[PDB]
Amino acid sequence: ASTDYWQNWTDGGGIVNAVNGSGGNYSVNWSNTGEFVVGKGWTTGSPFRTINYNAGVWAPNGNGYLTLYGWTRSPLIEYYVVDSWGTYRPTGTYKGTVKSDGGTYDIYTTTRYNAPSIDGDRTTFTQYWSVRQSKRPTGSNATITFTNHVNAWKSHGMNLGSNWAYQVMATEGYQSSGSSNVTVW
Ligand SMILES: *[C@H]1OC[C@@H](O[C@@H]2OC[C@@H](O)[C@H](O)[C@H]2O)[C@H](O)[C@H]1F
Repeated sequence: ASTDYWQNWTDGGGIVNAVNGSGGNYSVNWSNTGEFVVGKGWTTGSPFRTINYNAGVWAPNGNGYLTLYGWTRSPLIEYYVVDSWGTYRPTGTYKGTVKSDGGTYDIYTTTRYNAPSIDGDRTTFTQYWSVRQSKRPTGSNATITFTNHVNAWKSHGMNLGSNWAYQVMATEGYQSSGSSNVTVW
């Protein structure tokens, strides 16, 4: 599928050189950053979407995530399906696990306080995560069958909102440097 949304958000810290590439392709080259999230995908997310990507470069130097990323409203929820990471593997309150696309992912909830969101600069909101139990190899085509994650989240009382906001395949970083290159479809 063609992507129609370009995500390029930095909290202003350090350098985030994000290149909006041909089609579904993008790169990020980052240096000593605050928090940032860059990626490609769709203006309207869906729990029924299938997301494919190929990460031709995955070279974080420190804390970075290669991750499906998006939001809902009613309620406001920032969510992740993390397939690979740098030095830090993101964890939180353990809920259970889900098998999807040849991987097994731990399921977590965390909360952010006084943090940027789609609806304000100082917001408190829940985060939902599926984090793969081992890093997914990169450089071959990969698929995130997101309905498998949504259903698993539901089966643990993690209910997404009714009003879907954007949904991308992202590189997110904090307090780190590195390079990524990702094609999404
Ligand atoms: C999850 O990722 C980073 C940040 O989300 C951003 O909030 C500001 C909004 O304009 C952007 O669209 C988001 O990427 C959020 O604080 C963090 F929890």
